[PDB]
Amino acid sequence: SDPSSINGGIVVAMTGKDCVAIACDLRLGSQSLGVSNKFEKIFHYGHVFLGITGLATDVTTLNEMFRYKTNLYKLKEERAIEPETFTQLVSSSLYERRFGPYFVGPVVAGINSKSGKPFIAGFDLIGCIDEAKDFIVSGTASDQLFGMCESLYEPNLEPEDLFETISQALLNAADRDALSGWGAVVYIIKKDEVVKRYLKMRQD
Amino acid sequence: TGYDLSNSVFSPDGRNFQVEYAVKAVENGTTSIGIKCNDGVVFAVEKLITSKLLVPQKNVKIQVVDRHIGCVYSGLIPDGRHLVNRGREEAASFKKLYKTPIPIPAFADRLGQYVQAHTLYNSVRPFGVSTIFGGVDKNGAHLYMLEPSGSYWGYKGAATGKGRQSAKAELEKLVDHHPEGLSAREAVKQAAKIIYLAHEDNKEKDFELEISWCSLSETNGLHKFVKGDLLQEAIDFAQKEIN
Amino acid sequence: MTDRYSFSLTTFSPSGKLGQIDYALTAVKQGVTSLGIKATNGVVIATEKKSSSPLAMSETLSKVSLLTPDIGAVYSGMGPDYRVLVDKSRKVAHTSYKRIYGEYPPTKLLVSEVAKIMQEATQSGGVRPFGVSLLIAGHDEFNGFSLYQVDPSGSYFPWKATAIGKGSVAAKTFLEKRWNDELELEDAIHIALLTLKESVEGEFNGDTIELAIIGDENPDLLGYTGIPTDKGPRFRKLTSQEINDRLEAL
Amino acid sequence: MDIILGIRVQDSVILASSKAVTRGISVLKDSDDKTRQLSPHTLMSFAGEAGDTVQFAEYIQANIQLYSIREDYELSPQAVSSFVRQELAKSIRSRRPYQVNVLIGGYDKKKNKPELYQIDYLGTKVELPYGAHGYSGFYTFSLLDHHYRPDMTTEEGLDLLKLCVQELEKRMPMDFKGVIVKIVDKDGIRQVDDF
Amino acid sequence: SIMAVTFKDGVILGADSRTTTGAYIANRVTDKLTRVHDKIWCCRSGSAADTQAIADIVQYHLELYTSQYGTPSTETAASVFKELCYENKDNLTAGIIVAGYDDKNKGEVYTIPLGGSVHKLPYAIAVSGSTFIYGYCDKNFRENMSKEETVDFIKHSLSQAIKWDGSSGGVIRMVVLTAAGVERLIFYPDEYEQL
Amino acid sequence: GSRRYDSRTTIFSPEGRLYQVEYALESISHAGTAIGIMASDGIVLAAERKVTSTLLEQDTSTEKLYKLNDKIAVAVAGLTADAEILINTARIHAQNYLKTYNEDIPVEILVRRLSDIKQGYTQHGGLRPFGVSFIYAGYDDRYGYQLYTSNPSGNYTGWKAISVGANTSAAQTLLQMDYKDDMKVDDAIELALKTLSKTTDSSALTYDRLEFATIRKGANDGEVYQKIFKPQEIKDILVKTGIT
Amino acid sequence: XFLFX
Amino acid sequence: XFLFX
Amino acid sequence: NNYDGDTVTFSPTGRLFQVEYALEAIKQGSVTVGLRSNTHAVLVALKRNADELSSYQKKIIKCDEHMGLSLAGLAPDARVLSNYLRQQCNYSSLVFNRKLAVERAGHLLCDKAQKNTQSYGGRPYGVGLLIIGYDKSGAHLLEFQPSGNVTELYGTAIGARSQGAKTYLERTLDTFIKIDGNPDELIKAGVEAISQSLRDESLTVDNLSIAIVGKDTPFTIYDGEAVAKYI
Amino acid sequence: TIVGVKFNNGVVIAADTRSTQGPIVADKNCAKLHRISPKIWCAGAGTAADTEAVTQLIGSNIELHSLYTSREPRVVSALQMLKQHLFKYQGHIGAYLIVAGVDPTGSHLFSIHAHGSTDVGYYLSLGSGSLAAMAVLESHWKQDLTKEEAIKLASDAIQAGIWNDLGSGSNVDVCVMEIGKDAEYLRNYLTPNVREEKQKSYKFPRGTTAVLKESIVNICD
Amino acid sequence: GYDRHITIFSPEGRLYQVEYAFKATNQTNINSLAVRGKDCTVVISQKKVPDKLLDPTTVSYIFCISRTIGMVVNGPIPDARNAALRAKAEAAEFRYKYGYDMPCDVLAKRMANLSQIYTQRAYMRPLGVILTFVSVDEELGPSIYKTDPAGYYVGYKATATGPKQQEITTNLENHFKKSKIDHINEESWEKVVEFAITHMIDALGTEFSKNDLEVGVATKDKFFTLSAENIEERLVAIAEQ
Ligand SMILES: [Cl-]
Ligand SMILES: [Cl-]
Ligand SMILES: [Cl-]
Ligand SMILES: [Mg+2]
Ligand SMILES: [Mg+2]
Repeated sequence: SDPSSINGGIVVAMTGKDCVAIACDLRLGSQSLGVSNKFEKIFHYGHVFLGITGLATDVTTLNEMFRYKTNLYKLKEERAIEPETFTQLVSSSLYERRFGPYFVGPVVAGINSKSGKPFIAGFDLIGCIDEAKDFIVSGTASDQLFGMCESLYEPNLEPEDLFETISQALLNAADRDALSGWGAVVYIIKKDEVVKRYLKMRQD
Repeated sequence: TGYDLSNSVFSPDGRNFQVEYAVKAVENGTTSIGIKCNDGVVFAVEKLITSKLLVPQKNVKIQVVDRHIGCVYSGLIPDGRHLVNRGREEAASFKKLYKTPIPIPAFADRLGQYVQAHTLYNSVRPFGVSTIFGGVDKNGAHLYMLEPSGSYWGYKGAATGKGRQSAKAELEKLVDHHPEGLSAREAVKQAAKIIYLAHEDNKEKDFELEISWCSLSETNGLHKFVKGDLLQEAIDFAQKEIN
Repeated sequence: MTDRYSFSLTTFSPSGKLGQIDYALTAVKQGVTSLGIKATNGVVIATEKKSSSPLAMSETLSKVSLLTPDIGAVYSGMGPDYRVLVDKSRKVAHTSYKRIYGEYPPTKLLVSEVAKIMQEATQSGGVRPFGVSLLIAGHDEFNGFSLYQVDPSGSYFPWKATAIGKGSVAAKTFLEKRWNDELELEDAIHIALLTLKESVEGEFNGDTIELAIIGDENPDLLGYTGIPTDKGPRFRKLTSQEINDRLEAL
Repeated sequence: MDIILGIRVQDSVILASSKAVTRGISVLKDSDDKTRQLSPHTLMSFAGEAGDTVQFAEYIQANIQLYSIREDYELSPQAVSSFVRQELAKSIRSRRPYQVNVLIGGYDKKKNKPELYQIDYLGTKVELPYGAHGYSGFYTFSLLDHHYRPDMTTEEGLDLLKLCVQELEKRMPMDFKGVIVKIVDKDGIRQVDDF
Repeated sequence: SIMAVTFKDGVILGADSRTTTGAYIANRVTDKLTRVHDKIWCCRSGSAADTQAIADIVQYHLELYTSQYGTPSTETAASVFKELCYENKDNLTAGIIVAGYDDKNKGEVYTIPLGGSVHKLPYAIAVSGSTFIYGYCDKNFRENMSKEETVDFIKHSLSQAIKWDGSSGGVIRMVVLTAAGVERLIFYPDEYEQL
Repeated sequence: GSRRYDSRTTIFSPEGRLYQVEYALESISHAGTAIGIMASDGIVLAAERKVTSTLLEQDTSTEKLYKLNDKIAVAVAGLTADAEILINTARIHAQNYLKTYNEDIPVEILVRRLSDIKQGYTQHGGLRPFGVSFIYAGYDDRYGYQLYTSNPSGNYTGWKAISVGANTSAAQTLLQMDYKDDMKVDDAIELALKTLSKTTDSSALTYDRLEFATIRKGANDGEVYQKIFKPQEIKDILVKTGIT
Repeated sequence: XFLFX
Repeated sequence: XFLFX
Repeated sequence: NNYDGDTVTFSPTGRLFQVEYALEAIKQGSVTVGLRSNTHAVLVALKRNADELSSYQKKIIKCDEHMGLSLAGLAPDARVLSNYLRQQCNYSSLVFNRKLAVERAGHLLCDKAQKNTQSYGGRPYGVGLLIIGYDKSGAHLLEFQPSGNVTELYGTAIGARSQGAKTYLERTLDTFIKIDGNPDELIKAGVEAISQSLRDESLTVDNLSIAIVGKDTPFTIYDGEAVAKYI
Repeated sequence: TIVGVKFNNGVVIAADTRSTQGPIVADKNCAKLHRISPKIWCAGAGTAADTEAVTQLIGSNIELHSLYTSREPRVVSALQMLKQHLFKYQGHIGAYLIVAGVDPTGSHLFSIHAHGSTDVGYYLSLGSGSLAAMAVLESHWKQDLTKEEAIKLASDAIQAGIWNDLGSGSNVDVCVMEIGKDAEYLRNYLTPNVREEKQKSYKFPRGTTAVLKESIVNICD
Repeated sequence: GYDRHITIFSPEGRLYQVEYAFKATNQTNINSLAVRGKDCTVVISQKKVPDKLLDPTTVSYIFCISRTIGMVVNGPIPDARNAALRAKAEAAEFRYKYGYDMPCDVLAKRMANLSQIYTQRAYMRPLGVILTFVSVDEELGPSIYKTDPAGYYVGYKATATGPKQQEITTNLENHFKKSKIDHINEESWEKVVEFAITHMIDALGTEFSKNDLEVGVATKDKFFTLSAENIEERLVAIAEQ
């Protein structure tokens, strides 16, 4: 009866040279029982990418909510929302439910379309912002991911190299967590192109 | 025009005609007076005996607020009762929070603000009463008179109703002839006389006199009605003065 | 007791006119002249300070108001109606934007919110329309410099340059002749002072004229250092002295 | 309210739902139909807390039937599942939440594709080739992981379900008094009369 | 440890300066003597948060009272304190001593203990987290005492409390309320310890 | 009391008309003309700006044509301020539907709800109705390309080609004359402009006095693009059709 | 915890 | 979890 | 004229016309008499019928064991005010184990009527009431008017041609006031009083309505064959 | 670890830069110094979301108050507004703040606890490192400190927290608010915990990770 | 013409109910004057007690809003007291919420915003009063801010209100043209009161006894009204010069 560790799953985000990467596992479970191996935890609103771990009903609900809010943003502002602004919106929306919170660990990734600056951010369930140059981690194997990232990561990696680093960070973390795995997706995000790769990993 | 059809509407003069119309109802009412004395206040009122069938002494018009404030009014009697009911709520809520019984100036503004509120909206009618009230507090004796506009001042003597101009004239003489002050027992006798003199402007029906008083010495700072020997002594004094 | 007026005081006449909006615009017409000019590198808004009495201190009454660090507003019409609209405008910039996105709203969207408040006074129960027209000058990263007019109806239009109030018809003609798309900010201030001299009858100096600009960021007005991204407010109110300096070379 | 299974084959969706209703140490009924037709090409099976199940099912049925009349149009299975999920997602932070788990089997007439949706009481929605709720999954998921082929026919799908029901009858402690099986295809909803 | 004593010229309020979280002294120079009106002051014991919130509201009520009805009595101040303490007794843990000077009534002391009751006393002492002592050296206190005698009486009493207790400590603060005005006194440990 | 100052905005005339609705329609008839034309392969929205000034910023202006979602736009005729209240409501209703069903709102459902809000203001509340007529141009996977209009009464109807605002009588006769069912978007563009050019109260129809938008399937393979025309793009299409 | 003579 | 000097 | 649209508007002479029109409803109402001694208080009412096929409108309502009233004017308004009195009598019993004083009953009716003469939207009550009771200070008779004016009296009458019965009671005052410990004789004086307000029609068995309360007499209403004695 | 130190012509506040989830360091360089107003700054300890949210809300209301009154905001206004808000929520909003600033009245230093109690001091410390910080403040604080002395004392008090408290670490942030001057915010004033060079580079040979599928994501309209 | 009965626009863009509220201002036939010293702000008002039965101590149009702010009203006493009670409530609430004494100009703005609402909302009538707020502000120093039924407010070097306002205004205007400064260059408040009274006498052309005047004085950290004896001492000083 701990909302954050019923369904399980992980998200990790990393910055490189003129690029960002965000990755997630594909597992949705009911405690010990694996239910779905196609549960993607990464969504995008224009060029801003949002990963969400935690209670799956809240992951789905918050995706539907931020699509709603970013759609209205674009209609009124007449432009796509930027990562920095979207981060503040996630923070606002979570702290609005301060005493009845969404049981989620969201991660923002994207490149500012004006400045071209790579941006990543993480949040707790009540919307405290963790802004980081290097990497952000979330989910049931966050400890495992912190270990992998802190040793594997180096600054200013090229897209092709950054892909290998974040992939190895996720795969080896997920393999040491019972409630994570069952497939993985990696988004490599450059200024004006985004590649999405599905990783081959052990299905146990 | 039509500026007089709705309450809270300013005329081009800058007047609220509906409030001035309420005053006409007050001028139509029976005479009521207040006399401030050395250590307290005296209230008196004219009760018109419409019929033999009225029970003497058992249609009391003067009302008490808390234990230390007397209230008398001329005009629409029910409007006076409504205002006193509000006065009792205000006096209760003051005593509840601040412990001390409500000072008279404090109480005066509570009625003042409430009456004034009934001149701010067209959804309400102004009060059809002038209210003479007062009593004894920590700072001594206070007498006030409050009008349909919400206007009130402190008074040495106050009068309102059909015989106000007669009563005012007789009150002005007392102020001039007693600059060092009037005693409580004297003010009761004078109150009786002034009501009898003011009854000349309402002499078709005969009347019944009613007096009350608050005095630091005579009533121990509380509001009491003048009854029995002291009432009959005041009536006799008034009967002797008209003849 | 209670507000029994839950019905519209502004209704359509048989001709299709909304009387109270038309009458509100008449009140704006009686109002003192105010204008706005948009340059390539800034925006200027200006108005006369019609002083009720010479004993009055015209500094205390501010006809040109900061709404956000990068947005300013001036008016023609009923001053009190303007003062409460500025209060509501500053609050709505926070409640409906800054407390959500962590940044100040762009000019067009704050204008949109002010317009909404003025439209509600046109349809809601037991209220008359606002008897003011606003000129709102502002800057934002993605739209750059912009100038908007807002009317009692709640309608708003973007302007290269315009004027509202007493001598607006004549003032607008003067601006049409002088305005081009290559104007620098100093040139627009010069034209604003020329335009306003026509509509002002009495004394014309830095004490009877109120003028503000949306221009470059002002680090000196920020009040703190240490955050490179925070470069300070683009809204600056010109001083009595700064205006008099530009009236000599006129 | 124990066993609800679902298999999506090539051209149809098959729902199997246990017939027993038990309260205490007594089986009150052995013929209970734990399913409501939401629209002509969309069926919902349900299991959970007594009363809540039927109350929730009938409420959803009424709302979809209302949409059908208003728009003279059949809502897609994806749309019906999204509506149902949102109702459960409201429920979980209510004063008293609906403790109901549902499978939604539908045929999308626009895509000409069968669709099976699994939604738990929290509003956790997932699209699957086959699914289950409760302890049934613990036996049936591994079995279906082995014998399920995506291009299977309705007859193959029914034989695969028989294997699931036979495994449940052998290893499950409680007697669920068999299953009512319903097929959802392009021609609508029909019940397999003998299983 | 807080106390208020009525003497010939007025009334003296005294207290310690120690605020505790568990065994940690959060503030060793706390000002426990609080102004609610020019010559109406209170001693605060119990929750620091609760006593501050109450004192701030009482100050607002007396400021508003003064605007409308002029200077309020010490009894009036005590009544406002009691009303807040009594009506919110369930959610509050505040023990307050109210001391005030009137030219009519001279020095008055009212105690509002944890109950939310009001008691008018010649002097009041609360120690060990709002525990009011009856008796407390009744032979040591006389009526119409001198200012120096009162200061000496409170200084000794608080010194003994600080000596036995660990909740109380730091400097001894006193406020003297008289017709003359308001005087603030401070006694450092080296003076009061050798008593 | 307050009864004296109540206009009673929601009552019937002896003839059984709604005074405030009739007077609101009179208001709208003085507003700049808006034309919608529905073709087999898209929809055209054309609108005339109300007597433009030379110093009005044309390029960063929105008076007539508003976006509701990616698949639905409206042309406004009446009080702009009133329209914006209703437009924000419609934009929210669309996102509420998308949130609930994970499908773009069908055009008619959005139109019906916006029309039902207008209706409410004529039957209860004692407020003035919205002085606005809309032309809804939209696409959904059920009925394809659709044109609707709503007016202050809350009544809405479907159209192949329609005008609202000023000179609708004249505009509707010209559209009824030249419109045919197998028409292309490029043909519908030419019809819209030619119609405004003849009905306009201005001396000559110019780019600066026009707002223009198309809903096409011009994007790659089974997807709808909303093109809100820029000033320079209106200038070009106005020369190409040979009006200037 | 909270602060509290 | 929450972030907490 | 212009100042009678509602109860929130004074006339230029300071009159409330809506209240005066409410007072007019009472004059149209059927006559009812009230009188009392020191021991007993009596209500006599002339009930009115629609026609010979109809029943006679009941005029007298019991409020408690020691208090009740007779009505003249809008009967539904009498029902509202009598229901309010029942609740105030009942509140006094339940909370204070105390029979409500007839004087306090008057004060409560006055204050309820007043609120309906100062607020927009509402209307004044269109009924007059005669309240009789026996409390701790003996027998009582009250006259209520929807202006809010309540008056304590030895005797009175309200309704059409009430002036006749009111004149008789004014003459008889000294006689009927001393009818102590004799119910029948006090009723006889009430019946002879209401007889002074009759024109053409006389008192019949199903026409007359009498009520009495006193020292050792609960508030009881006599109708039909029970009032045959007093014809 | 957050501290406030009063000096001759102003007040200085300092803080560490460590954010934690249980025993894990979530952020090695987070900013605990908040601008309520240009010359009123806040140091926050406790629930990270609560301190940020409560600082931004009061900061917003103070900005609106400043515009309405046409005056530079006062620290007592920020203090009063914060304590009343925190009291209302009975400690459920876990924000422990050190509020310092310069205004027309002068220079002020306050602390607020989550339950809504406030204190006044010349030197204050809050958070898990408060006892380590207070030990230094009690040892080295004197009356009539200079600005240079006050910065050194504040940074030394934070250092005590960084080294001796497991809850505190990384760098030191200082904000100096002097009367008649712009508040100067010294982000990463000290950086005494720089990660040493890694022994090895864990850069992988390209193609090391097994890939099932590739696709181009469309982020354009 | 119901556009003259409630606060809606007339065809010529006017609010008649606001204009008529201004005329109610002079119903009392009382003239007020406010001036600033170096350290103080002085406000003087005519005191007329026509009835002999009145207690003259209770007849006042000067109110102590806060302990630093004073407010003189030109208009009927019911509306005056309505404004006074509200200003007292607003000043107290401000101190509680924001932890410092409400400034004179901020209270003025707040009361002006309340006045503005009455001109826009139909169910509320405007108050027929002009409120003159005086204090020695801790930021701005000696301050005069005046509110009217239109919701207008502004600061003043000096000001006058009432029937013969224009005569007092031009008298003060002419003095400040001569002195070439924004205040009365005088150390003691006693001499600033003597100036205020002297210039009112010269403007109105009437002499004053101790009971014909009412005086309010704002110093740093208190506003107080003078007694009849305090005024009498002040009138003697003027006469002996
Ligand atoms: Cl404390
Ligand atoms: Cl006062
Ligand atoms: Cl305000
Ligand atoms: Mg694993
Ligand atoms: Mg009004």
